[PDB]
Amino acid sequence: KLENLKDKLPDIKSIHSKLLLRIGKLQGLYDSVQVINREVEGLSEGRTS
Amino acid sequence: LPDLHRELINSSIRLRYDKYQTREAQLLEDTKTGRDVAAGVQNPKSISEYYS
Repeated sequence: KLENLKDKLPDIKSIHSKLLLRIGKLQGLYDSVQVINREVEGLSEGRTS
Repeated sequence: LPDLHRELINSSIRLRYDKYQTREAQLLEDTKTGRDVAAGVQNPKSISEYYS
């Protein structure tokens, strides 16, 4: 079983990449909030509209 | 009787000699560690890729 591992490298690889994508999206989501909060501050500090 | 007497002793002596020899052989076999058996694997590249 240790001899033949070229045949089992793909599947794990897939999961790895998939996991990466998920992180990306989540990161993006946080970035999104960090803009809208900022815009709300705009409304609080005086008038800027 | 005496023919069987001086045959039983030979058989028993030989039996104990083999018992000693097989104890020795087993103890010699048990010292081979895993790395010795695993040094002969063909392609390390795929293995390293796997573990990384």
